[PDB]
Amino acid sequence: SIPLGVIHNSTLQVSDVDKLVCRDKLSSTNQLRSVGLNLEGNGVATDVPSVTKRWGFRSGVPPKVVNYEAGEWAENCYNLEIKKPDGSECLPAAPDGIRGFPRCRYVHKVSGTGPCAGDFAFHKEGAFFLYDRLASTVIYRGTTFAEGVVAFLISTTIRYQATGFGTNETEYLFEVDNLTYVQLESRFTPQFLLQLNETIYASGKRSNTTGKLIWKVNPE
Amino acid sequence: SIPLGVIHNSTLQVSDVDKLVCRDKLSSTNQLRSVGLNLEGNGVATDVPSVTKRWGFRSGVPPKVVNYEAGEWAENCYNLEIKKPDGSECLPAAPDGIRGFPRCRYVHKVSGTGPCAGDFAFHKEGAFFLYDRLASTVIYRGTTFAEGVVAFLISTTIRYQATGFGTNETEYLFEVDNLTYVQLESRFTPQFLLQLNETIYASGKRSNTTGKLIWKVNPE
Amino acid sequence: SIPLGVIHNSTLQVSDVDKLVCRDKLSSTNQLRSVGLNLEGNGVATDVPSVTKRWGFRSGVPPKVVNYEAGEWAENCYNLEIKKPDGSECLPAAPDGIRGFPRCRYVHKVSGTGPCAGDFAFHKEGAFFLYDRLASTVIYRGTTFAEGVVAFLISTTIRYQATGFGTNETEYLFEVDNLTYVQLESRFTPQFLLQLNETIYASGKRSNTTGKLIWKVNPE
Amino acid sequence: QVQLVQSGAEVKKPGSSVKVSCKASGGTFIDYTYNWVRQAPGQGLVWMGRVVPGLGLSSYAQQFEDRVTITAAKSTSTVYMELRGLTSEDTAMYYCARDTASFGWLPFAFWGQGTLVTVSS
Amino acid sequence: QVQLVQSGAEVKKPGSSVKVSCKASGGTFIDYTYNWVRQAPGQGLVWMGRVVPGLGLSSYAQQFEDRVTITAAKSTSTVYMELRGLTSEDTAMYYCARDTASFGWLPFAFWGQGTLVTVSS
Amino acid sequence: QVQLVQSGAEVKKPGSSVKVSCKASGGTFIDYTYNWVRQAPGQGLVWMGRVVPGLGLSSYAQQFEDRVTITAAKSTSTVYMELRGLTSEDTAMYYCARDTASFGWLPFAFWGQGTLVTVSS
Amino acid sequence: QTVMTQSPGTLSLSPGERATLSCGVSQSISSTYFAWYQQKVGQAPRLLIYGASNRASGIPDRFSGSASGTDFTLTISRVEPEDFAVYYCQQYGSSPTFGQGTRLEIK
Amino acid sequence: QTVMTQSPGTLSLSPGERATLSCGVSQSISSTYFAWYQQKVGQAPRLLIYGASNRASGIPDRFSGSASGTDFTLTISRVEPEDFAVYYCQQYGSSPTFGQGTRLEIK
Amino acid sequence: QTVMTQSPGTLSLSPGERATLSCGVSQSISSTYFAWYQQKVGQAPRLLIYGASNRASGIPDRFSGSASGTDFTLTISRVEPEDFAVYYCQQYGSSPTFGQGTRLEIK
Amino acid sequence: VIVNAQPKCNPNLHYWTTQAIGLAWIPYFGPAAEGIYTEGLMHNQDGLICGLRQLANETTQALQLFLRATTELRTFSILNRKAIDFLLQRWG
Amino acid sequence: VIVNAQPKCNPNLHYWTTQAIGLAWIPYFGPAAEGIYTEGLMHNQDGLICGLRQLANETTQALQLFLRATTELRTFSILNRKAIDFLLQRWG
Amino acid sequence: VIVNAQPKCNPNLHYWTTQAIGLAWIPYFGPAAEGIYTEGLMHNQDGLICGLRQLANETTQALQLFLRATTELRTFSILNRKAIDFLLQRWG
Ligand SMILES: *[C@@H]1O[C@H](CO)[C@@H](O[C@@H]2O[C@H](CO)[C@@H](O[C@@H]3O[C@H](CO[C@H]4O[C@H](CO)[C@@H](O)[C@H](O)[C@@H]4O)[C@@H](O)[C@H](O)[C@@H]3O)[C@H](O)[C@H]2NC(C)=O)[C@H](O)[C@H]1NC(C)=O
Ligand SMILES: *[C@@H]1O[C@H](CO)[C@@H](O[C@@H]2O[C@H](CO)[C@@H](O[C@@H]3O[C@H](CO[C@H]4O[C@H](CO)[C@@H](O)[C@H](O)[C@@H]4O)[C@@H](O)[C@H](O)[C@@H]3O)[C@H](O)[C@H]2NC(C)=O)[C@H](O)[C@H]1NC(C)=O
Ligand SMILES: *[C@@H]1O[C@H](CO)[C@@H](O[C@@H]2O[C@H](CO)[C@@H](O[C@@H]3O[C@H](CO[C@H]4O[C@H](CO)[C@@H](O)[C@H](O)[C@@H]4O)[C@@H](O)[C@H](O)[C@@H]3O)[C@H](O)[C@H]2NC(C)=O)[C@H](O)[C@H]1NC(C)=O
Ligand SMILES: *[C@@H]1O[C@H](CO)[C@@H](O[C@@H]2O[C@H](CO)[C@@H](O[C@@H]3O[C@H](CO)[C@@H](O)[C@H](O)[C@@H]3O)[C@H](O)[C@H]2NC(C)=O)[C@H](O)[C@H]1NC(C)=O
Ligand SMILES: *[C@@H]1O[C@H](CO)[C@@H](O[C@@H]2O[C@H](CO)[C@@H](O[C@@H]3O[C@H](CO)[C@@H](O)[C@H](O)[C@@H]3O)[C@H](O)[C@H]2NC(C)=O)[C@H](O)[C@H]1NC(C)=O
Ligand SMILES: *[C@@H]1O[C@H](CO)[C@@H](O[C@@H]2O[C@H](CO)[C@@H](O[C@@H]3O[C@H](CO)[C@@H](O)[C@H](O)[C@@H]3O)[C@H](O)[C@H]2NC(C)=O)[C@H](O)[C@H]1NC(C)=O
Ligand SMILES: *[C@@H]1O[C@H](CO)[C@@H](O)[C@H](O)[C@H]1NC(C)=O
Ligand SMILES: *[C@@H]1O[C@H](CO)[C@@H](O)[C@H](O)[C@H]1NC(C)=O
Ligand SMILES: *[C@@H]1O[C@H](CO)[C@@H](O)[C@H](O)[C@H]1NC(C)=O
Ligand SMILES: *[C@@H]1O[C@H](CO)[C@@H](O)[C@H](O)[C@H]1NC(C)=O
Ligand SMILES: *[C@@H]1O[C@H](CO)[C@@H](O)[C@H](O)[C@H]1NC(C)=O
Ligand SMILES: *[C@@H]1O[C@H](CO)[C@@H](O)[C@H](O)[C@H]1NC(C)=O
Repeated sequence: SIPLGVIHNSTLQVSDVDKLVCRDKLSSTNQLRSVGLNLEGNGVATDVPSVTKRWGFRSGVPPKVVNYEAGEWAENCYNLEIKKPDGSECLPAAPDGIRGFPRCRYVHKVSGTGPCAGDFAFHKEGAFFLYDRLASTVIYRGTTFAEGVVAFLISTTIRYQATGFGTNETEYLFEVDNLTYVQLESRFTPQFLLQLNETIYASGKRSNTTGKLIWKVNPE
Repeated sequence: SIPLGVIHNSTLQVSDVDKLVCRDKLSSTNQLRSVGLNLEGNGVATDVPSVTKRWGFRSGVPPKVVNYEAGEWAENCYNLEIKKPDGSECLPAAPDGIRGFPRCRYVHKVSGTGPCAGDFAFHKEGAFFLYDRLASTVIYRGTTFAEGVVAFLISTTIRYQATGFGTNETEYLFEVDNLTYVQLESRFTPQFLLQLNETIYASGKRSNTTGKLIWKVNPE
Repeated sequence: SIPLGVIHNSTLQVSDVDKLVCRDKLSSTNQLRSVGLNLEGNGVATDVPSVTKRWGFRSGVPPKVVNYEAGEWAENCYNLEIKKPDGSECLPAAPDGIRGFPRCRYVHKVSGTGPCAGDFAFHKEGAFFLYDRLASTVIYRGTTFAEGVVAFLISTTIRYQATGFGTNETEYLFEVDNLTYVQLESRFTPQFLLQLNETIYASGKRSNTTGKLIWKVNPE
Repeated sequence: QVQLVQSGAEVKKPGSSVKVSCKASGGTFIDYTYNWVRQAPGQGLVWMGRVVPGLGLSSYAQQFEDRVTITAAKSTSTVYMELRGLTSEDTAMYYCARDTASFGWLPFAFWGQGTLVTVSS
Repeated sequence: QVQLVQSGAEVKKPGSSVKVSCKASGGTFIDYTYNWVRQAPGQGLVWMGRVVPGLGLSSYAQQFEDRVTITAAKSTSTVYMELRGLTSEDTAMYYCARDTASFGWLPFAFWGQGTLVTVSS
Repeated sequence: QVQLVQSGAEVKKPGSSVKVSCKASGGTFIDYTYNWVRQAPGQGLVWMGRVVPGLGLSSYAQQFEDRVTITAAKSTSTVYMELRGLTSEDTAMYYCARDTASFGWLPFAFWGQGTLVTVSS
Repeated sequence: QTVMTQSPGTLSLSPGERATLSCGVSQSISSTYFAWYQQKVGQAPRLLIYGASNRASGIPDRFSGSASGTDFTLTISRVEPEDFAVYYCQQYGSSPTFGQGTRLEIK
Repeated sequence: QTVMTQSPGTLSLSPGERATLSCGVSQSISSTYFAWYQQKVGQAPRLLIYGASNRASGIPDRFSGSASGTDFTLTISRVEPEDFAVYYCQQYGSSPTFGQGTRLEIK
Repeated sequence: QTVMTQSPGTLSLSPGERATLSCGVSQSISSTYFAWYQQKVGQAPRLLIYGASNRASGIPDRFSGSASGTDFTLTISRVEPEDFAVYYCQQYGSSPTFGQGTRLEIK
Repeated sequence: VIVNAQPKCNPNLHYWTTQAIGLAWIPYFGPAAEGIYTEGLMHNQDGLICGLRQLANETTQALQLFLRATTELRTFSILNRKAIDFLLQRWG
Repeated sequence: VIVNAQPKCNPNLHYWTTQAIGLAWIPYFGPAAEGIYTEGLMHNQDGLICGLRQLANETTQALQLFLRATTELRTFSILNRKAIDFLLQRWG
Repeated sequence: VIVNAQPKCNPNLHYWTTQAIGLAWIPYFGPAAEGIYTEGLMHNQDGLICGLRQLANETTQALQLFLRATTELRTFSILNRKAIDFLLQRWG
């Protein structure tokens, strides 16, 4: 009972599931394509807590995998390298055939730890995690993904750290060096943060010993 | 060359493989369904030795898996947790995607040991072991199944123990307690046996130490 | 955009991908068959260095698997049991479902070691390694294969040894006994070599202690 | 005190079988375990097996497996046992003893007289 | 020698907060780390936190986390700190010290006078 | 006793090669292994390699690999060897010896006279 | 399985003397699953003690005992002529077992 | 984290006498991330030595020191009346730390 | 690979005296894959013993020997003037090897 | 038509299959799969149940001979092939 | 027709898919798969991009309810089923 | 038509495929799969064998370019797609 998209004589129209349309000429299977779209194009925030809060763990329900031939280039993508509080891997390893999406600009890894009760991390609004051209309903460990939907129609690594990943009370850091971190805030975009990381690193005004120095961005 | 079922103007008829039938109107793929049926509805006995004797191990021949969308509720189902005489697992673990059938009333586990020469346990009459909606030609370890067939058309756990499972000379027991067992006989149905287990357990007239006391049911 | 073969009123013709042919009557899916052909029928040499030089290791590119229903009997087939120079397995184990081709006459195993940089051994001319009826683009460890192509249309074990397997500078031996080997040369066919092995073995003029004696075939 | 009444002595030939019984009276048949035991002079007492008519079940001593079958006639309140494959080594007094199952205890509070089984040739 | 100028002593009640500041003059505000430190008589000196207007970042001593907020007014070349949740144990001289970040070194070369923060009831 | 007949002494210059041979007579050529061996005075005997015309195979001592090639002319019942890349250290008597392969044994029962190979400059 | 050895396997006392008997068992038996009996010659044995401590009906106060673990003990404060019987140790919580029996004889 | 203990925590010398002070640290500090200070009473401390060896501006030659590993040492060739100050050990390469301070008193 | 050392590497006896020679080998050689030779000066060596025990054709009874494992022994009951030869140990079951040879000289 | 000819036949169905509707579409939100099963009873109206049992029993042989001849472990394409042949049979 | 009715819409595509041509057909020779991707830009000609975004958002629910009801982990047959129904719908 | 144009061609087939019939339908009973293969010989009647060899050689390139562009490891749907296009080509 899945609807398809079809092009009208003018603009785009909803193709029916039940009605036979006389103008809907289908001469080949090459006219039916699976296209992936990124939800960032619908205004979904790409901040770290904004995306992680949209994901969560649940038990019982099995994963599903779907196939694309084409899709949108993503500006912002994520991975996860999250372990349970005692190090016991929150996500299952991506199975054979699951690879990250073709291309993006800013890819985040959000490594870290947190409570992860459940069998899988599912998207809360039901968006798909887009891997390669094989999107799925769950997040797989170590493999990057885009956040998106399936239409059915006729760079750089940031590697933020995470604490308390699978719960509501969390912390996230941008790593400049092994001893140097910056606290994240949603008002600061990847461009800001990366310009900031180059300034800190290049100026050298950061920890240079063995101890951690963690910076907060001034309120202004 | 697999025949399908089709409904006649009155009753059910065999659909041909080769003949084109003018009344066989097929407007959608939603008219073709895979339905699983249980052989208990054909009079197949559900007693433990009656079902285990219908299964057996053979080498060389590979397993096959088929798909259902729907099926019959089973009154009597089985699992197997059988190890070779030295503990070396008779059945392969069920592979990913294999789960037990949706619903049943009396589910038996028949745990135990016995000789199991061969690669897989196959049904002797060629019935399928129905798992989830994905039936197969072999029994998989740790996962329950129904005994049945594929039509192609237009609760409680008993956990009996087993000895000599894969051969003709066997023994089976109904466990009441760790020290208390009842010898099985085909004249005693699950209702009898469970009423018996409640009576024994509730009356307390069973072993209460560390030693085994195994009961036989009186000949009358 | 894959062309199919179709039979003309007389001989065989190329079936088009785009043109509708009025005489191309297709009453059933049973008229479309996948047939495997062996390249030995096109004159490809079956000598050991001749075949191994046509295979090689590369990284990055993933494997693919295709399906046959039928095919040609192969006179000459190969396996590989090649380990990296330090014993670290050059080829991945064949995955479930991959088995050797149905039938052949002379099956070689080419066991041994050599450098194998890359993820998979691919055929250099793009031929498929034909396994069971499931051919693939890569060689899988421990499973025999034929060398061939896919048409889309309407015995004895030799076990040669190898050194330097994955490079241009190699050596190969025919094993007669644990201490007895013969150096291979392309002018000597399986019939020659096997007649030679029976003569050596039967005459007894070979090493009979613990030391290796390796024979070269006289230049005439 | 609920009674158990048994038959007198009988002589059997090797390879045969003997059926023995205890009539229960003065109390419930269904509520108690009726246990068969054996005692040859100088050997001490061993358990052979039992029937609990209330459960409809019976159980046995391992050394008496198959050779000893224990049943009951609820209708006559009588405990029965058959010992088969008799040999001269089986000569002993055979007793029923009723337990205290109705009291929540499993030891023997009520005892019979003992039937002598003699096997000879 | 770039100067740091501070306000005089102030008395606070427990549970309140004090805002203190250092006016930087005679040199760059942006180029240096302005570090807040605390010294009560007899206790020695500890670091509380810092601001580096050039990075726009600040950092803190763990024991002063949350209670101490450090900022800066680039427009007035003034270093600011607020200490809150004040208790009598917080009485101390509070200082800014400017590091030698512009020289490639992180120790303190320039120091203020010290503002006394007194907390009492 | 089957005979082996060899050519006389020859002097070679360093870097060249010498071809030597043994004519077999008084017995079968095909049935025996014809082995080439080397003995310089005071050094003892070593094996260089062999040909077994019946198998059509040859084999070599490792230290003589490549430099020594052993063949045979079935048609003239003659054993041949070529030693190349000659140096002064190669001076020795070169012999064929026939084994007892036809008897089921592999040691040498028949021996030649020895051809002296001299290498000098 | 609850193997019991009675010790002494025989006692020899003049009537009126004090006597004790104990049984060792290969495994612990809860005292509640153990009982003592007195067997007169030619008679079925009489239950003496329940749960290794409670006198059975009609049993004189001269009889007493206790148990824990693998240690089961019976005593008679004065052995009367009528008490020179074979005493037995019984396990009854599961398939039952008995010790070999101990005869108390007259000296 | 770079915990420092100054020893002696106090010195007592007549003016004109030779004195030394050292600090131990729980972890190595590169000498380049360590400095010495002189604190006069009622005053902010004055930096004396950079990188545990280089005299700070305006610092007399009577002051010297060196360091490696976990061993940091300060010395004054002659302690003048003006030098009877509290000396401090500072770590500054990361979140900074200080030792408790050592007072050099007049004897 | 079947490395042999002959010992003594030289013997010195008056003609008519008794002599023995043995060879050690780095690995066991079945006796059936081992032989002894007698080399006269300027001559190709003559096979003496087959399988480390059987006299070769034309070999006098004064020559004898035996072997097992890694221990190969040759003896002459009386060494005649004609026997003051270089004796050799040969392995022939695979790629063949020889010992260095032992000269029996006249004393 | 199909006639059932075996010793006995069960004339009643207790039937199950699956459906999904509502917010369940979001897998973290919805129930585990064992809960998406629907159910009900059916009777042997005009011999249909017994006829179905017999068809499934006769069809089992064809199914396994078919499977013996394939390479796929999971052959879930039988009815898709049938749909193709249904049209191809008349429209080829 | 389909009308987009959400807080915001991105009117531009940066699109990717794959093609293969030439000697690349031989996998040892050709590039790794990340290099067989083609790309380019497209605009919201006559409202087509925003309409597509809305369709994909509405279709997501149908897709997951559909998937909840299947057994396959990898269901890559949706459009093949649609092609069959397209013809069957008129040619049954 | 297709013309073979390579250095040599083998004009004979020794052909294999599979069939299943009889009690073999029950997998414990029947033979291992290597035994369900049928076989026989065929000749180059009117050039058919050499033409087939050439087609398979020309088609190999299209096949791998096709596979490079997919996501499935096991693509066993090529002829099903062809059957769909066969009808769709004329009945769309
Ligand atoms: C398809 O398009 C739809 C719009 O036409 C999308 O629906 C909207 O989705 C946004 C989120 O992207 C919702 O806005 C926020 O949702 C969060 C989520 O809160 C959840 O947790 C709290 C816990 O207390 C619980 O109370 C909530 O019920 C949720 O379970 C809220 O916290 C925010 O306050 C805010 O509501 C829109 O409300 C929602 N609109 C509608 C009409 O449903 C839909 O998500 C798109 N599809 C996909 C796959 O993304
Ligand atoms: C489809 O319907 C058919 C009936 O129309 C079913 O066929 C019948 O199946 C029953 C069993 O369910 C057979 O009855 C018994 O079979 C056992 C099996 O014995 C096997 O082992 C012995 C070993 O000594 C061997 O000799 C036998 O040949 C068997 O290999 C027998 O022991 C019993 O005596 C009795 O025969 C019916 O005989 C059989 N009827 C027919 C006409 O074939 C069929 O099983 C149904 N399909 C499925 C998947 O269950
Ligand atoms: C389909 O039919 C085609 C003919 O119509 C086949 O093409 C021919 O394939 C043969 C090999 O089977 C080529 O002959 C030799 O190829 C080797 C390969 O050398 C490679 O490595 C060297 C390294 O130095 C490199 O320089 C080369 O370019 C190769 O990458 C050469 O070494 C030999 O000298 C000789 O050329 C034919 O040349 C080729 N003919 C044509 C017209 O392409 C095709 O292989 C068949 N398909 C399959 C799957 O086998
Ligand atoms: C955060 O800032 C750091 C500091 O600049 C960025 O990392 C640096 O990236 C450059 C490349 O732009 C690296 O230089 C290259 O190094 C390789 C070493 O194999 C050399 O072959 C190249 O020729 C070139 O010199 C530099 O090493 C690297 N430094 C560090 C510490 O990582 C970092 O990428 C920024 N983070 C983000 C998310 O942008
Ligand atoms: C054989 O008889 C036994 C004895 O009654 C049956 O097992 C018993 O089943 C009841 C439920 O009907 C269990 O009670 C429940 O226990 C849970 C513990 O978490 C508690 O939360 C519930 O509120 C309730 O009290 C009882 O524990 C269980 N006893 C034992 C020993 O298993 C058994 O199911 C019967 N066998 C068959 C095949 O029917
Ligand atoms: C190279 O030559 C050897 C030597 O003949 C070939 O191997 C031999 O093959 C025969 C069968 O033709 C084996 O005999 C059989 O042995 C089994 C043992 O279970 C017995 O049950 C049979 O009745 C029969 O006697 C023989 O043992 C085997 N010998 C060896 C050393 O392998 C070998 O196949 C030839 N190589 C090639 C590639 O042809
Ligand atoms: C997390 O949820 C709990 C209630 O379970 C609430 O008390 C707490 O404040 C929440 N924390 C955050 C960061 O939202
Ligand atoms: C941490 O140090 C390791 C070397 O031990 C280095 O490879 C790694 O890149 C460093 N991490 C960061 C964020 O600089
Ligand atoms: C099992 O089969 C054997 C023959 O192989 C037979 O002797 C034995 O009695 C059979 N046992 C049972 C329980 O059927
Ligand atoms: C056996 O004992 C374990 C506890 O050790 C208990 O969990 C289990 O349910 C018992 N089994 C039976 C049949 O009562
Ligand atoms: C292998 O290739 C190298 C060049 O990389 C060349 O020098 C060498 O001779 C080649 N060896 C063989 C056996 O072709
Ligand atoms: C090598 O020896 C083993 C026994 O140790 C034997 O099984 C094997 O077949 C032998 N190999 C050859 C080539 O004869």
